Formats: sequence, C-alpha cells, structure tokens
Amino acid sequence: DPAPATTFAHLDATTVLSRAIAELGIYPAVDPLDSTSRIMDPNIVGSEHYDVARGVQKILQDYKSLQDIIAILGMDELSEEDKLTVSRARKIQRFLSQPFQVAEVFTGHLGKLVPLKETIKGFQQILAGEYDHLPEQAFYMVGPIEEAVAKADKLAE
Amino acid sequence: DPAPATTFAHLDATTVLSRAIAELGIYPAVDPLDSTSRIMDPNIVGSEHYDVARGVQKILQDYKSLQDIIAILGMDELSEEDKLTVSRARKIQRFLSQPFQVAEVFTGHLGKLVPLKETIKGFQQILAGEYDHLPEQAFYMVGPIEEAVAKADKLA
Amino acid sequence: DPAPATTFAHLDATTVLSRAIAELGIYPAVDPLDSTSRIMDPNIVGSEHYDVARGVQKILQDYKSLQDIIAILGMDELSEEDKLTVSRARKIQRFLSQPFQVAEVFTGHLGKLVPLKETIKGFQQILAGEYDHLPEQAFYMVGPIEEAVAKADKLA
Amino acid sequence: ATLKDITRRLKSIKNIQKITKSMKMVAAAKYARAERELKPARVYGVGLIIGVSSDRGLCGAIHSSVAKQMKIIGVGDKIRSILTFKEVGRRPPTFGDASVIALELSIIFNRFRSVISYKTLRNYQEYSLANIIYYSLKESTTSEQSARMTAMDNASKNASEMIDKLTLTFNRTRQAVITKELIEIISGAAAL
Amino acid sequence: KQVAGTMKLELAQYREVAAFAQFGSDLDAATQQLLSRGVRLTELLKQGQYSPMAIEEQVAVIYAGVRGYLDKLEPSKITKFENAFLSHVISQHQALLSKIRTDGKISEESDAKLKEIVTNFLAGFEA
Repeated sequence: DPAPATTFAHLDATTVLSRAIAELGIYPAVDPLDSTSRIMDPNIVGSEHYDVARGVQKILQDYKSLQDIIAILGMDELSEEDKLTVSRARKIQRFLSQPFQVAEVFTGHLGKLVPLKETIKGFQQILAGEYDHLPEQAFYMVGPIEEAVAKADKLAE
Repeated sequence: DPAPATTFAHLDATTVLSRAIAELGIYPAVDPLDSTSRIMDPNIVGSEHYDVARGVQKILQDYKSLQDIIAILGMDELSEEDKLTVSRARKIQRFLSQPFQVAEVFTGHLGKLVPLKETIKGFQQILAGEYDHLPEQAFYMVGPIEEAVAKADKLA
Repeated sequence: DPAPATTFAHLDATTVLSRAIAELGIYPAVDPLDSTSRIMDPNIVGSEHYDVARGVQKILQDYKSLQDIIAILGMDELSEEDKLTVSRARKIQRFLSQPFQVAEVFTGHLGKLVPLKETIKGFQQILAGEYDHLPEQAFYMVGPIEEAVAKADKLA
Repeated sequence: ATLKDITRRLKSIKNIQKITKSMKMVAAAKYARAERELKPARVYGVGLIIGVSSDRGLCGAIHSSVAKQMKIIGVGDKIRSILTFKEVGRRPPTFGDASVIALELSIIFNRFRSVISYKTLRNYQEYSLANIIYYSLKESTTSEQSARMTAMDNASKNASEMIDKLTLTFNRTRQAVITKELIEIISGAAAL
Repeated sequence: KQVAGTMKLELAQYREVAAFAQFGSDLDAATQQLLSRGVRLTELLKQGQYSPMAIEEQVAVIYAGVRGYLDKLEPSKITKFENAFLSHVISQHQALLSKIRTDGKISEESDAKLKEIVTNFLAGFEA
C-alpha cells in the first residue's frame, strides 16, 4: 500500500508485525524475516550478535520453505537432520515470543525484560542443539532461556 | 458483485445454485452450504428436522475441508475415519439431487416429489451409517430413499 | 493478456526459438513441437506434406514418452519397435538442424537452402526406415538427405 | 482470492510437483530392480497373524490393504502404527531378512500383478518357514514400489493440473486488479 | 569467461535437480554429484559487503569450486575456506595471481600451481 510502502525509506530500523503470526498467539507478532536494522552489521553489533541473528533467520526461512511441502507429503519423509531444523525452528519461533509488562491484561503472564547478552546466548544455545530434548511449549511465552528450562519441568507434571 | 450481494438481505430463504455443482451432474445444482433460511430453527421446524440438516451440513463441510488433500494425494492417503466421512458425504451430495418433472428431457428420469418426513428420514439414515455398503451412484437422481435401495439392487 | 490475445487473432504461424534446443546444438534453435502453423492442413499444403509433418510430430512426441523409461530401465530394454523410434526420432531431431548461408563467416561451413519437396522427401524416408543403417550424426548440420548419405560415407 | 494467496499456493504446489516427480523416478528404479529379482523368487516360493508391508507411506493403499485383512506380528513399521520389525522397505529384502524374522519366532502380503495392480522334520519346518517369509517380502517390495511410483506419478500430474488452474485464476485476478484500480482513478478524475 | 561458463552450466544442472535435495535419499551417483557441486558453487557466490574482488582473485576462488576441489568439504565451511584461502594466495602467491591476470586465461602452469596450493591447503584446513 503506497502509504506504508513510501514510509520504509524514512527509517533506520523497521519492526514489521504480522496478523498470521499474531493469529498463532506469538506475541509480539514480529515477522523475523521482514524486520531490518541499519546497525545489523558485524562491525557494529559484533560478529557473535550478527552470526546468531543470521543463523536464526536462516533456520526460520529454511523451515518456511519446508512447511507447505511437508504439510502435504508428510513429516516422515524428512531426513533426520532436516527434521532437526524443524524442531529447532519451531522452538526458535516460540522463544521469540515474550510476555510484555504492558500486556499482562492480555497474557495472564508477568512481564519479562531480557538483557541483550541473554537473548544472544539463548538463541545461540538452541541453534547449537542444547535443547533438542525439551518440548516446544517450554519455549513459548517466557523471558530468558532458563525460564524455558524451568517451564519444561513444570510441564513434566 | 454489487447486484446479487445487495439482494441477499431482502430474502427469507436463499437458494444459491452453483456452476461447479451443475457441472458434476448434480441437479438442482444447489449449494448446500450457501443456501440458508430464516426459519431453519428447531422451534419452527422441530429438533429432528433441525438436527439432520445441521448434521448433513457438518459432514459436507468436513468433506470440503478434506478436498485439497484429496486433490493432490487422493483417497488412499486418508485415515479410515476420513474415508468414511468422504464416502457418506458423497452419498449425501448425490441424495440431494432429484429428477424434476420440468427437466425430464435433460435427466432421462421421471420427475419426483418427496414428502418432508421422507427427506428427513432418508438423510437421517445415511448419516447413521445405514447405507455404507451401498454404492454412491445408487443415490443419484432418485426420489425417496427406497428408490436408492432399489437402484442399488438393480445395479446388483 | 489483451496485447497478445489481440495480436494472436492475426497470426497464421509461430516460430518458437528455444534455449533448451540451442544447448542441444540444434541450429536453428526452433522447437519442433512448440512451433505451429494454421496452414498445416491437408486441404492447403497437400495430404503428403501433411502426413509427413504429422509423422515427424508423432515420432518426436513418442520419443519424449520413452525418455523417462531410458533414464530408468535403459535403452536395451525397449521393444524392437521402441528401439526403432528412438533411432529414427534422434536422426529426425538432427536432420531438422541445418547450416545457414548468413553464418558462413563464423562457422566456415556452406549454408543450405533446401527446396520443400526435398525437405518432405528427406523426412519421409527417415520415417519409412530407409536410413536405419546410417549413423545418427550423419543427419546433423546437413542440407538435403543426400548430404546425410554423403556425410555417412565421409565418416569412414 | 487475492494475488498474494495465489502466489503462495502456487509456490508450494510447484514444489510438490517436482518432489512427487523425483519420488516417482526413485520408486521406478527400485521397482525395476525388484521385478527382475522377483522371477528367481516366485518359483522358489513353491518350495497366527503375520502382516507384511513396510515403514514407508505414500504408496497408495499398500498398508491399508493388508491391515483390512488383519483384523499378531508385523513386519513393516506401518503395521504397528495402524494397528514388530522396523527399517524394512528402504533396502531390497534378502533371505537374511527372512531368516532374522523366522529366528525371532497365516502371512498377509501384496502379490504383484502389474504396475497398476496388486492382490492382497524340525529342521525342514524351520526352512520352509523362512521360505514363506522371503517370498512375501520379495512380492511385498515389488508391489509397494510399483504402487509408490503410480501414486507419485498421479500426485505429480495432479499438482501439474492444479498449477495450470491457479495460474489462470492468477491472471484473471491480475487483470481485474489493474482494471479496477484504473477505473477508480478515472472515476475520481472525471468527477472533478 | 572460462570458469564462469563452466559454473553457469553446473548451476543450471543443479537447479533442475534442486528440489530433490532435501527429499533425496536414494538418488543415483550422478544426481548426487550435481547437488554436491551446486551447493558448493552457490556457497562460492556468497560475498561479504564492502569487499569487492580483483578479477583474478574471483577466478581463483571459482576455480576451486568448478574443478571439484571442495566437493567433499562440508558446505557450511566454504565461506571460511574461501576467506582463508584467498588471504593465503594474496599473501604467498602474488606471482600466481599476476599470471592469471596477465596471461588472459589460466595456463597449464597456473593450473598445476593451483592444483597443488588447493589440495595441500585443503588438507591443512580439514586437519
């Protein structure tokens, strides 16, 4: 639409929100494959932050291109490393969600704020395979990674 | 389109005919999920009439949702429970067809008029699984359910 | 689109140049199945021209149907009729190529302008199986059918 | 409905078409080697519920066919899941496979007819048992790979038809969108 | 012109088979190779920002791919291999890069040099 389309060029960072993502209960509803920042550069944020971010974006795009394909031809046709990107991606989709302090009246959860380094560490550990054993839902709607580990325990019984 | 779109609010019963359905040989080509009535209400038509109707529409809706999968992969990739809703839905879709007196030249069948209680009975019986052993084609272009049974027998 | 649709009302033919065909070394890179003509009709070009063209199209179509089976079973697992259609189709594919006069500089080979009756005759004879004994490459970049015989002789 | 929808539906179905086509060709290769291997196994076939299929689906009614005859041992992981031996099907079955099964211990399997069709002393008894397990296995895989080939060929051609249809729908919508937008502009302009 | 032509062709062959990569368990040796070469050439077309390359550095990188030297290298390591490989040829092999530029093409000598730089460097890289 001309109005938002003309606006993009005026920005240094863009956070693009998606109804399709909100509809899944993933809040904030940020499209991780349509959000940009002029400072997203290894020389500015450092190579660890850059690398983790691009790795997150890569696995999510890889999953995205697999979805519609495996929604018809089935999961069991996947290689034991392809289905590992699926499980990891679906965990990463959820760890991107977060309870907002301002959103308590909507979530029933207490608001969370996550320091930059903790964010990096968390998505870095998931990508490395450190939490392949934990269930998907453990990562949904929490703050730092440790909360996903604790939630997985609550869920056990 | 503005003309038909605006027309819907002036009606108590809408009968919406569909080309896709006509082209499958289903006549009258009524869309059973796009046709509605302001008196489709258990307090007016009775609970039995009301429940059969909603149950027919549910299975038709459930069938419709299964059609993208069927298109690509066909029947054999469906669960046994899904094959059953498919087979029954296809029998129902056919039992909604009817030879019109006015259309005898096009159908090659004698026109039929079915009393309400028989219509309810017929669809009630299909839904209850009473004719799961019968072939689809038996239910096409007949009147009351008994004609579907006779057609299945004549097909032998 | 209105633009091609409006244009197509006027066209009596299409010449389709294809990159796939060019990468097979076939020049001119004309797609033999994709190109069409409105006057490809026995009542206009004659029954003989029509039957030979239609015979070339059929064999090329048929050869396309076997290509999956070649990639799967191998060429020594084809019936003696199917072995023969691959042999002939491939020679036909090559005899459809032709050196151009306008390219005598870049290539060094003499360009060929082939009369219609010779074109018809050449392809008539390959279909009839008159050159089953000749090697496939003899039909590549040649003019009239005699030059394919002369190229077969020159290839020792 | 919308151009964006159509574009995304078209993206995946074009993928599905290529995947099912490749699968058809892999299955064609397995079936070819399976049929040539079934000849010196059928004449060898001349000399409790046991169910024989495979782990792998997308081969039409291969698994559901034998499961219908079923209602206890299952060779093929799809038998245990619908209703125990795993990793059968992916590699062609050997007499070694038949012996491994008999060592652990009516037999129901699919008899190959064509690509299109299939129909569902204490040391002598040990051999004739392994002989039966083997014969079923060799028939099983010929039928399954033929069926997967046919199923995938069918799915590929279906996708292909769906692509065409969606492409026409796409272009009808595309043209409508351009015209609608243009009429809004002209109506806005002429009203001045 | 030399290496780009080879790469263009092998990337096209890859593209034909590309969708059968993540769904290819029982592919024949030939199609297995087209994928292997494709993924590696694709990785070699990746490039960092703000670091444009001399044409001879470009051809030396593409050479490693089109001549099959990286076919057994895990694809995730390619960008790392290239960066280090390029650093090395720039530092220790200016003469070689010079000759690729001057000779117009890649001679029998340049070809023999690269073969030995690449294979030895690669084994060190994977050590």
